[PDB]
Amino acid sequence: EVKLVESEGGLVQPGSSMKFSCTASGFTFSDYYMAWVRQVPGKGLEWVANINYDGSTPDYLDSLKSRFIISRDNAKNILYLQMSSLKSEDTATYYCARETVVGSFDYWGQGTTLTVSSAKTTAPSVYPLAPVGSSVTLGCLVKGYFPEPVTLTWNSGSLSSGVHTFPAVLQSDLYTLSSSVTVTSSTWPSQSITCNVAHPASSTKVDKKIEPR
Amino acid sequence: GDIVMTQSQKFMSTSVGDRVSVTCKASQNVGTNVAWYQQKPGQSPKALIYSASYRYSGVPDRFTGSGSGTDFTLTINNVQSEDLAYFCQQYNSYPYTFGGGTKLEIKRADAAPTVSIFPPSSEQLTSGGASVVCFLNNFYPKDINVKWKIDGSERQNGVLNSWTDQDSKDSTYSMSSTLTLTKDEYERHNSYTCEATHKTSTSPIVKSFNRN
Amino acid sequence: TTDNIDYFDISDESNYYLISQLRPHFSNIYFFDEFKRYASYHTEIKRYEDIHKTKVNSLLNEASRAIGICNRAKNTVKGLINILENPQKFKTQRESYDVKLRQYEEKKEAFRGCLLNKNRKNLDQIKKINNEIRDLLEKLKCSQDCQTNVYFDMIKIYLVDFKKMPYENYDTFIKQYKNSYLSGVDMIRKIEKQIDNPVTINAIKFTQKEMGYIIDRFEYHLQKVKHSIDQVTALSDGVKPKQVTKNRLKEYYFNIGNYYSIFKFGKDSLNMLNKALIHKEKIVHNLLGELFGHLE
Repeated sequence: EVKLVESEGGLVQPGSSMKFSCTASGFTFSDYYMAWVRQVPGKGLEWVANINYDGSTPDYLDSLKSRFIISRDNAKNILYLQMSSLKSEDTATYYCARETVVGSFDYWGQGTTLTVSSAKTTAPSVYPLAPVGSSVTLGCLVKGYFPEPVTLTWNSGSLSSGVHTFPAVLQSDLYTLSSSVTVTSSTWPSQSITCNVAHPASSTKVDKKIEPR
Repeated sequence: GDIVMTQSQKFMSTSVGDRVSVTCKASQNVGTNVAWYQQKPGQSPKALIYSASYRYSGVPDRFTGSGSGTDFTLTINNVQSEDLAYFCQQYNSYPYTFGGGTKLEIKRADAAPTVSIFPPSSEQLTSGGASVVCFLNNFYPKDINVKWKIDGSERQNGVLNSWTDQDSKDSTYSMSSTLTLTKDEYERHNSYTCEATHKTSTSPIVKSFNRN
Repeated sequence: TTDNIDYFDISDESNYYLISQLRPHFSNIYFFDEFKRYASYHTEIKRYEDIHKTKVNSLLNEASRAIGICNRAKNTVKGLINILENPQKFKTQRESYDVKLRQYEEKKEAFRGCLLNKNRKNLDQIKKINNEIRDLLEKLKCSQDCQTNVYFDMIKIYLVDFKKMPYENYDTFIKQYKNSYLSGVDMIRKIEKQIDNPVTINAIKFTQKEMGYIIDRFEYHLQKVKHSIDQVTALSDGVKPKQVTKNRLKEYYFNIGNYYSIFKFGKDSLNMLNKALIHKEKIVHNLLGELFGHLE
């Protein structure tokens, strides 16, 4: 019904800059305050800034009034958040949110990850996990990527139920993750099962299929 | 500059049939200017209630809001496995501020883990690169111990583990344990063993692999 | 020759609202101006400044522009009025006066329909802002200890503003206008005995029938202007609680804002209808002087 879609996120070195955008559809953009909210993964929410109807008066969190600029384009229905002189503390997932007359957030985008780091973007290595009962368990090991996150999917969403995707563990500036899937022994390997991984930071996608060993 | 919303309880124990109240404390009087959000695993937050009490359209009536002044409460009737986190927000004055969030910790019958061990891939061996993965899946209660054995001898060196949050469907827990070696190091041993110890059994669940 | 036909109004299908050709076309816009003054005394609803600067004016421009869309429809009716009111220019084409009358009401109701329909989304915005206003009043921290100083303060200002407009002059004028107008209606009916030819008396009866529409328009606004005066004074002479509930203070602000906005609206229309009734009185009498010359 109401859609807030934020631009692609990215990884940035301290001191550099990144501008996010957010395209709005399904409502009159010019009828609402719009805002940005950021959340460090696994942590609470933090309001960053907001903008009024015509964009005449933006307001910010005091700590960020210096480095953060919020802007709107009512003709194109897009909200912008320009950041400068970024630091590691600024690493978060940033949400595009439509603000209520009172100060509520009625609708949220899906968020866009910004990672601030001196570390280098590394594509993940995807290895299959196959064994040597009625149900069978297969796995994927996504190893050696940076930054986070990676999207992991089995058979393009066909396999939704038996999935477990464990949180990544960081060692030496690279992440390692693991995904489980439990499927009926009748279906595997009679029917193939492939493991879809996506690392938006490097714009790479991997689809390794698990074949019996 | 500052208004603080406090959700003193980070985790709250409950059961599926239950009805539970989650509290949020405001540092000053904010009148009714409080809103409540949910955040399920891997999701953007979604609004539920504004004006401490008013439910957005399409929000289930098993969510109720109360409170005025400084003590606000969200009530979640008929708890579900899918439920997790809840954030309060004040919009009385700038800057807007959220509570720390509260997650529901559901209680269920104890479940025994399913243990599966996987040898290193041939792709990783070429890297290389040797990682053995053990999956301890869908167990309850939460805590579990995994023990790695190479050729019958215990090995604590070089093991990284990962735990899932509470599953939104069966309310169980899962855990991944990865044993990483150099390819040469890996190929001087024949048997690699994973051992799960859980309150559900006196004897450990043992899964083994032999390079044949 | 009628040169301006700004006395045509249209009501919605359920009759809650009233569209007018003159700015701001809705009394709802004057309520939004009043509420601007109320927000001044409440810091927690300070965002109404941006609501009023941006959304209310953008509604006013869209109101004026959606009114301008009916411009071609307006002069189409205006072209028919001048044919029917002037016997000499009715003679410049032969169509049955009855047929030309049917065309007039077609084009009229078509024109009035244009006013309503091209303003469907503007009434939607009046409704949105109204709901937007009440949600903002929720941010007042009082719950049952809401102060009525603003409420009774603004009432005092209104009562002074209601003194400025001459109600009695407007009222005295329409009583004489209607009383004489009906006398001309009875006279024409009684006197068509001696008139052999009807086209100039048909022009008289047309102007008199349009004189009836504007009279009723005048009485409607006069009746609603008096209603506003009487009921705000009724609030100023009644019990004056100093504290009240948050929801009843919303009603309070909406009440006086409504009464004052309607008053401002009636003031805008009565001045125009007053002109329109005088102007039609010159056209009628010219045709009466025309009629009597032909009596010989």
